[PDB]
Amino acid sequence: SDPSSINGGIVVAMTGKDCVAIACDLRLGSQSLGVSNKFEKIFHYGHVFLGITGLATDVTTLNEMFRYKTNLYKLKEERAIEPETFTQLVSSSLYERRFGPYFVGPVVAGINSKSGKPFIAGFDLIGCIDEAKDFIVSGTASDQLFGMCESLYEPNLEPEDLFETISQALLNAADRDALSGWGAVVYIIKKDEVVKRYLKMRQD
Amino acid sequence: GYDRALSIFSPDGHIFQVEYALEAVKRGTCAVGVKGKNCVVLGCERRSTLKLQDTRITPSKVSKIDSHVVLSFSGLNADSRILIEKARVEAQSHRLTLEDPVTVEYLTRYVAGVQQRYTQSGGVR
Amino acid sequence: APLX
Amino acid sequence: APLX
Amino acid sequence: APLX
Amino acid sequence: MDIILGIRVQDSVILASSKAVTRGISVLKDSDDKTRQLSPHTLMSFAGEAGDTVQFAEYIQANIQLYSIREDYELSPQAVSSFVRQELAKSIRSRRPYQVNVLIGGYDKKKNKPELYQIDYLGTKVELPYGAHGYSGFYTFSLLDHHYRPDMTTEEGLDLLKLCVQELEKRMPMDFKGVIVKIVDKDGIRQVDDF
Amino acid sequence: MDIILGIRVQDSVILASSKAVTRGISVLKDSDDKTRQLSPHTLMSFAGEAGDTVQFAEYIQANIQLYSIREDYELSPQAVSSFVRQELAKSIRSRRPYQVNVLIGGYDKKKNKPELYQIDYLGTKVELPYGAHGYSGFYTFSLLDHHYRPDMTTEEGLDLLKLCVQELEKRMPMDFKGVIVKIVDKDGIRQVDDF
Amino acid sequence: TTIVGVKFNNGVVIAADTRSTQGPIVADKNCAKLHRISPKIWCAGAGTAADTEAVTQLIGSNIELHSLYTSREPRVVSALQMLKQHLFKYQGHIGAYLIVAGVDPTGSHLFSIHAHGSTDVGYYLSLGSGSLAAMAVLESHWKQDLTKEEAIKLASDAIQAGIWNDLGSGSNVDVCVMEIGKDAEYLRNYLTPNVREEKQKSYKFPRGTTAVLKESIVNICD
Amino acid sequence: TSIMAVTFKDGVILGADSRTTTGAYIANRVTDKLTRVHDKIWCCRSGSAADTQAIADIVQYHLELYTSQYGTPSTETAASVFKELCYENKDNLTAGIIVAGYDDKNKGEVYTIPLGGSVHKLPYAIAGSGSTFIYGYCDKNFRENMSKEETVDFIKHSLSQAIKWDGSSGGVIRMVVLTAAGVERLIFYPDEYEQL
Amino acid sequence: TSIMAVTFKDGVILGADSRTTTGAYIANRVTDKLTRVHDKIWCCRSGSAADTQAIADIVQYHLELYTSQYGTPSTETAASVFKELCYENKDNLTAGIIVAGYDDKNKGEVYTIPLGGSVHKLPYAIAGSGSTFIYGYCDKNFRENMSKEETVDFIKHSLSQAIKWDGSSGGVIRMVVLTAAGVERLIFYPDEYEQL
Amino acid sequence: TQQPIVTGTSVISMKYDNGVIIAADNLGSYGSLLRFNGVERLIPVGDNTVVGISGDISDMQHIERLLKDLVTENAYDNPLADAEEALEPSYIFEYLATVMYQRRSKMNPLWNAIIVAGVQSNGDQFLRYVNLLGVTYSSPTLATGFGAHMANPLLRKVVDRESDIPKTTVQVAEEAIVNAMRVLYYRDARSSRNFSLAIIDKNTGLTFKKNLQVENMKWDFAKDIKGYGTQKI
Amino acid sequence: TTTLAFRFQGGIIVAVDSRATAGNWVASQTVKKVIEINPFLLGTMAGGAADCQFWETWLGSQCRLHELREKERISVAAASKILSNLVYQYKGAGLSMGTMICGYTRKEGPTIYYVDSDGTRLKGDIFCVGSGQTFAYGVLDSNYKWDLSVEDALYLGKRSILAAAHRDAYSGGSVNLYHVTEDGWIYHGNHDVGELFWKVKEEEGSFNNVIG
Amino acid sequence: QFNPYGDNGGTILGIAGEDFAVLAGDTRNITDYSINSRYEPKVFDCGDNIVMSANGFAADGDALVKRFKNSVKWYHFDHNDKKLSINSAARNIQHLLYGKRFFPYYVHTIIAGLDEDGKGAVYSFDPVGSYEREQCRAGGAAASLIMPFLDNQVNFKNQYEPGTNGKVKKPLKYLSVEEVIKLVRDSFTSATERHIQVGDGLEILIVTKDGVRKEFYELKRD
Ligand SMILES: [Cl-]
Ligand SMILES: [Cl-]
Ligand SMILES: [Mg+2]
Ligand SMILES: [Mg+2]
Ligand SMILES: [Mg+2]
Ligand SMILES: [Mg+2]
Repeated sequence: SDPSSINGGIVVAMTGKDCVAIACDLRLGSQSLGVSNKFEKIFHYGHVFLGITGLATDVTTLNEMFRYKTNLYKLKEERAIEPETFTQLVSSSLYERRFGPYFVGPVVAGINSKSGKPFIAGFDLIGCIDEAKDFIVSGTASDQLFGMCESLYEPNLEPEDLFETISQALLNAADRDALSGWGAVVYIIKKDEVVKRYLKMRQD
Repeated sequence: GYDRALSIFSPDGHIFQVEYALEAVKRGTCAVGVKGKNCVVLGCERRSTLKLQDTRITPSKVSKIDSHVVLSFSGLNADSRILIEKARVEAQSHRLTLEDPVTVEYLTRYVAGVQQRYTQSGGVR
Repeated sequence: APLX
Repeated sequence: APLX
Repeated sequence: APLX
Repeated sequence: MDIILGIRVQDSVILASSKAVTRGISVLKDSDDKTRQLSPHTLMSFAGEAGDTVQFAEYIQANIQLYSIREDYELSPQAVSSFVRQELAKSIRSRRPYQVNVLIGGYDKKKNKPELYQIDYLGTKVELPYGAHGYSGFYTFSLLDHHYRPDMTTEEGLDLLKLCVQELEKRMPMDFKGVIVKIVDKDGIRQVDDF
Repeated sequence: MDIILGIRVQDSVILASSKAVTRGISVLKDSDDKTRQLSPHTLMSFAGEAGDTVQFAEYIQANIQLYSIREDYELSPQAVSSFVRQELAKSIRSRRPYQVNVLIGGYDKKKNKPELYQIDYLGTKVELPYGAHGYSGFYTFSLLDHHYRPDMTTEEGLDLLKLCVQELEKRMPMDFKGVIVKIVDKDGIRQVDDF
Repeated sequence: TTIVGVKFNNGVVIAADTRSTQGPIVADKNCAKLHRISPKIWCAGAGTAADTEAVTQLIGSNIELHSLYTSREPRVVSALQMLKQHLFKYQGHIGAYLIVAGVDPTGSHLFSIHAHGSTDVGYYLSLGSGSLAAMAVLESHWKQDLTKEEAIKLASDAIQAGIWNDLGSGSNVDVCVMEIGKDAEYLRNYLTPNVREEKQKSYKFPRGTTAVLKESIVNICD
Repeated sequence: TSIMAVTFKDGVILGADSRTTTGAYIANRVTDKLTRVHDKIWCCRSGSAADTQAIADIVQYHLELYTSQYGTPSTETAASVFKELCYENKDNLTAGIIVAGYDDKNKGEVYTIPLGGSVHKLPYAIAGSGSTFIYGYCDKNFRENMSKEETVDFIKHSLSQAIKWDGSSGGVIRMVVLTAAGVERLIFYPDEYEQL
Repeated sequence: TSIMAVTFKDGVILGADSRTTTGAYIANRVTDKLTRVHDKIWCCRSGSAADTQAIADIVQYHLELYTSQYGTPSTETAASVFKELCYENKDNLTAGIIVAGYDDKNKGEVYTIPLGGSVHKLPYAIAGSGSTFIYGYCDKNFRENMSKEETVDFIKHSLSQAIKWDGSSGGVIRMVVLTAAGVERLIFYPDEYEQL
Repeated sequence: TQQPIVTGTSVISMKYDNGVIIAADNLGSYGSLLRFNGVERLIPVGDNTVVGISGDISDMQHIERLLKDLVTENAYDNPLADAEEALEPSYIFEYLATVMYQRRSKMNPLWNAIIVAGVQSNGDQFLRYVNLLGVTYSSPTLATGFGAHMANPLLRKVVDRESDIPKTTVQVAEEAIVNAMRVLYYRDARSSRNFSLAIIDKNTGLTFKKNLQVENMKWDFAKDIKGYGTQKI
Repeated sequence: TTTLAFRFQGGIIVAVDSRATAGNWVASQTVKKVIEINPFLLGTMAGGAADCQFWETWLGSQCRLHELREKERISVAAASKILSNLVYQYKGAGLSMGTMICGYTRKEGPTIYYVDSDGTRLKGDIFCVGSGQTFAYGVLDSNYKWDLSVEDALYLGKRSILAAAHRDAYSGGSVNLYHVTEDGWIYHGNHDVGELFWKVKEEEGSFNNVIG
Repeated sequence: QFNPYGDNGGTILGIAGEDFAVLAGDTRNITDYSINSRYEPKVFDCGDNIVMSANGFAADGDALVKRFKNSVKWYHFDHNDKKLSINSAARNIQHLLYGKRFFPYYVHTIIAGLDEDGKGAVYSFDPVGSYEREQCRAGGAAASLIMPFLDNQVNFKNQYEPGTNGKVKKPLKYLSVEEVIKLVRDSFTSATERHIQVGDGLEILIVTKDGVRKEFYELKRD
């Protein structure tokens, strides 16, 4: 009965040269029982990408909430929300539920359309913003992801190379976690093109 | 506890207490065992200086250790009861742990081992 | 119990 | 917590 | 002490 | 309550639900129908805490029927499942949450496709080819992983379902008194009387 | 373990014991014989804590068999039941007590009478015309109070027993996978293979 | 966390380390623990990270509105009063432990605030898990009438004591100097004594190492 | 804490140690526990630092508003406002407060308010964890109508012993003198009071 | 309990109240807490009545057997036997004991043995629940090499205050004087010591 | 299973070029009551070892008796008891470490944290720690209780690694120890002003200093501190 | 864990996974969960790793002492009962074991005994033990026949472990197969689930839930 | 209530080559958030070309190593100075650990050396005596960080031959002692960055047929 580890799952984000990458596993379970291998944890509002780990009901709820809020934002602002702004919105919304929080570990990723700067950020379940030049990790195999990323990561990787690094970070981390795996997805994000790749991994 | 070594070696290499125990066997009533092609027969002598006996209740010379094994003896009658009792207990203990009755060789090996132990234990004959 |  |  |  | 199963095949969704209602050391009923029709082409089965199950099911039923009358239109299975999920998601942070797990089987008339949704009491929604709640999954899922194919007929789905019930009747500790089976397809909802 | 029943009729004692062995959410076995022959005309059925049941039953079996060999004589059912009671009475104040409940069915050859004894894990002995342990009694006792007669035949006893099993199969929450039935009479112990 | 505050001649200086931890794991190796409440009032925060950020922003927002309303530059005692009354109301459930420092028309000030709402005044203060290591240094080397350059040295030395000796603290030293009559100078990564050494090997994979099942172009446009 | 207030011929004097504790760690060794609620009405704070600060601030606010409407409040009035807060919120407060003030009519007065929120008017009062060790000493040595110098010595010697035996008390001995002449602050350092 | 022992010029004096408590009920108002373990080695008992009685009886037995073989035991020896019992059985005992004796070589000696079973040789010792209230008073008033009359007054005044403030202490003040001259018992009643 | 009653606080120590220094205050606390003031918590063993003990004082006095008995036992049938076969610091430590671990393993610990400081026969500095759990470790600086949090940081500024030991004199080392004791008096609520200090040097031997006091304290700045925030007067 | 063993026309199949877990941490993927008690006897390991490993090796020493003393191979019944009587002595102390003693002898023929730490001892034809037992049972029960070929039976045991490895989070790594015959036990290789899953998916057409 | 266990942190790592084996471990010893020692070794040469480390609760760790070293000594006395093989040592250690099954040694034990064919061998144990031979094992506080990295770099997991459609794996090969030490050093520097209980120093014991060699490297001290 620990809300953050009932369903399982992981998300990782990385920066490269004029690009960003965000990746997640596909597992959704009920403790030991694997239930779904199609449960994607990454969503996007315009060009801003959000990954969410933790309690699956809250993952779904928050996606619906941030779709709601970014749609109203766009109608009133007459422009798409940027990653820096969206990061603040996520932080505010989570802290609003300070003493009854959503049991999640969100991760923002994207490129600012005006400046062209790659951006990533992470949060705890109550809104604390964790900004990083290199990488953000989240989920039931976060320890494993921290270990993989810290060793494998180098700065200014090209999109094609960055794909290999983030993929290997996620895969090998997921295989040391019982509650993560069962498939994986990787998003490679450039200034005005986004590629989505499903990875082949062991299915146990 | 009484500790005295009663069974000991003598200069000529004999253990007199074991040899004197054989003399008690020589005094006992005769017992014979013959095995055929599909059976074994145990015969036993009963001395006839005892008339007015009650053969219904008098201890029989041949004793069942289990339903498939028997034991007869020659020598001290009181001593034999102790061996028979231990043998019967081991027979049931074997069935309980191995889930199979004892072999005749195993049962013999147990009884003999008890007899041997009493030849080099302190305070016993 | 009795104390002192 | 701080006590006095 | 892991389980199996 | 206890056993609810669901299988989505080529042209239909099949729900199977146990008939037993047990309270203490007594089976009070052996013919209980653990399902409600939400709309002509949408069926919901349920299991969980006593009282909460039926109260929740009928509340959802009333709301979907209200929507149907207001708009003179049938909500899609996807739309119904999202509504149901949100109600459970609200419930989990209430003073006293609905402890109810559901399967929603529906046939989308606009897409001409069967759809099976699995939603637990936390508001955890997933679309699946086959689904279960409770301890049922621990036997059926592995069985369906092996024997299930996406292009199966309704008759093939029913045989696949018989195989699951047989396994549950063999290895489950409790007597659940068989199952009521219902099919959802283009022509609506009907019950299999001989199972 | 779970269901053990006993019925004493005119000329015999009938014991019925459930075949299921359940551990967790899995029925590990559906053909388990929950009984041991203590002597040619004495049978003991048992139920309770896993491990303790068989360990206790076999320990008693060994002791009665030892007695039989020593005296070349069969102990009466009354004598065996008293020995068993004392062992359980010792056990209840031990460091770790045997959590085992038993029925002892025997035919006394000296009296030419069947005898049924009910002993629980505390060492509570009673001689009864019919007996049960656990939740089984809550259904069967009232049924037997009505239909039981002291002059019944073995065949009438078996039909009376069928009526009890049918009631348990209807109202009990758990699937106990039927029963093994054994009869104890003047000619010894035999098993009914088709029940 | 290790945070300190030190008063000097014509103002005050605060400093902090830059490690944030979830359990034994270092989540962020270079977070910013120095917060701005107003231009010349700065805050160092320890404890629950979300609480310190949220409470500093809320009071910082209300201080700005108050400054506009009164046509006056905000005072440190106002930020102190608003923070303590907010924290007291929540009975310690908002886990914000703060060192507040700044300059205003009244002069230069240095305070600490605990989660339950108690405040303290001092010429030198330390909070966080490395406060004992820091306070040991402060108690050894502090004196009356410190210069600007002496106070910065003392403050950063106190943070270093925490960095090296406290497992909860690490990485870099941030500093902010608030002097009377001058603009406050925020010195981000004033010291960086924990640079990662060159790795022994490059783990850049040959392209094609990762097995792939499906590819697809994602539509981000309207 | 170790705190006390003592009435004398010319008025009243408040006394306190300067230690703040978080566990066995001294969070503040130069704390000021003698706090102004009005010009010549002060209080000694013991118990929770947060609770006693919050109370003192509210009382100061009440007495400032009192003064704006009805002029200078009596020491009894100040004690009443403290009581009202301590009594009505007894379940959520850990505050042992001594209220002391100087009127011209009533001269020096001391009111002690323990945990429950009861009020007790006394010639002198002692409170805090360290007070336990000086009940004997203070009872034997206190006299009514003492001089300023005698009262200062009485408080100095008393808190010196309280500090010596109580691990939760220490630092400097602060004092506040309340008379017709005005408000005087005194401080005494370890090197003086330890070797008394 | 309130108990103490004080060394002086001619030897040592033990002092105690006479109150035994079962809750708030006074089970015995005339208790004797000053206890002989040898001719001129006595002890003050505090804590559990049962535990301290059982210990004292065992010590008396040990010292009687010691005397039969090796002659008169030292006060240090008696304290050691107490310690051994209190230390080794610390988990099951609630006994705060002060040991006091008179040798001709060593004169008056006082050893205090708190709950843990540690031993502390001191010029004077105070113990029991009521001692807390007189740490200040006793520290300020104790002098070494006092006369018999001065030491009696010191103990009388000290226990008087302890009794005044401690609800768990009261009744009469018993004392036992240990000198070369012999063993003298003293008693002091409420009407005398209350109005000191 | 125990609970400590009468307790002693921090013991602090460090290595220098020719030997080791160790110190501890003279207080025996009884909860919050500062009960006993004449308690010696440094105990010399021979002329080459000093054992500093914190925690339960009744258990400390037991350990005193064990060390006392160890000296007696070592002298038995030993013509070289005051020479080659004298008790080394390493022997004394291993004995205590054995006892501490055995007692924790019987769920009846000696409720203490112990630091054994000394000089070996070959001139090597010895400094090692052991506690109620039987945990042992060595370092250029070692401290118990609050000393671990406040003293170690200060002592590590002088001797941060092994190579700093030859560069540290007895004058500099003692100055750091005395400074650390002052900081502990400022900040530890169960500390006293009075303390003992011992130096074990490979040339000048064992120097035991009693009745030392913390001095040169800074308190004057307290007069300027008024109120807890907004208070002017 | 997931372990199984079943009896059939050609003897006994024994199949196990190879995963060890400390909570949600995957400790190992290469654990030997079949203990080679002796060339004729196999023990399976589920529950406490140490408990199983220690006491089943110990069991092997007791079986060796039996054949030295009795000049004859121990029976499967007697071997299983040594273990069950041992754990029963420890009952309540906190041992955790779910084992299966499998072997072939002349007098008994192919025999399987289930033995666990609360003292249960059961003779039976089919058993699945472990946190993924239910997943293994499903495939095994719905596909078992006494007349299975040695080839087919080997696959079913392998396929059953794979089913559990896939669904149970605490089962995985690789499959270890054994065949037990009169002549003794024969090892049938270590099969990594990494490659085995995709191989089975493609060739069998099963596992449609998974993104291919 | 008295708690007989504690956590002394630190992390260890064992890798086996073709004709060699390494057992590495950091030299930091901790309790809670404090550092006890920056250099307290916990990897030991036990004789007979066996190196050992028992990480977790240090008191239990030292006791176990002490008992095993003593076991090696008596093995010589009782069996005519016969060399204790690594497999025999492993089985012996199981009985040492399981002997305290109901009051366990709170340690993860790893030993390394050469098998009887001269090939590199690493054995790893759970607290109660379950053991297994492996090419690769990380233990202790940062095991979760290091282990998945080794799976990827030593055993080449999730790595496929470029251009082969993820059909053919990258094939396993033995690593040289130079390559292994690179992986050890990078593993520990990464663990030092992200785990607070890991740092100060790294000590590596290398075992070949010639004997046991040592290497030491500095780690970050924050
Ligand atoms: Cl304050
Ligand atoms: Cl008494
Ligand atoms: Mg996985
Ligand atoms: Mg799995
Ligand atoms: Mg003090
Ligand atoms: Mg580190």
